[PDB]
Amino acid sequence: TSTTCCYRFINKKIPKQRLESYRRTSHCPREAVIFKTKLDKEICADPTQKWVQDFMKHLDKKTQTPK
Amino acid sequence: YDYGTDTCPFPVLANKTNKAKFVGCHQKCNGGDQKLTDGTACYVVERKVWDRMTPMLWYECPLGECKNGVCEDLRKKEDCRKGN
Repeated sequence: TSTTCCYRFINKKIPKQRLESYRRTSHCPREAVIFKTKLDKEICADPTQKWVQDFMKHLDKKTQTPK
Repeated sequence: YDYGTDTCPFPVLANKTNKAKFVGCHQKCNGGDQKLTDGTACYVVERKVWDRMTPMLWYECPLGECKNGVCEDLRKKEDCRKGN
């Protein structure tokens, strides 16, 4: 999971319904959020964008944290 | 849905400085060609070799420079390794 870096970020908000999970990602030349969709696409997003932060919170809240 | 053609995570290797450099200068992304900017330091390693390389082992990696999406060889090397 520490084997790739984001080069460019998506320009527009991803529809919330398409999202399955996310990961982060100094090391890389840019800190990044990588969303994974339900069709298993990985999408680089700008962690400085408000919608990215909101979506991470939403995905955190969707599952109970184990143990 | 249009995610764009430059938004896919791109393979890297890590060197002795814990600063990553990209592997090659192009890959397929969401049906398109995802290219790094000209001049970007890159490792002249093709994707299939990078897929197989021993993780976390130091190799001597050939260094190059991106030119129109191809990692052109600079005949220089540095140690690098692939993450977990």
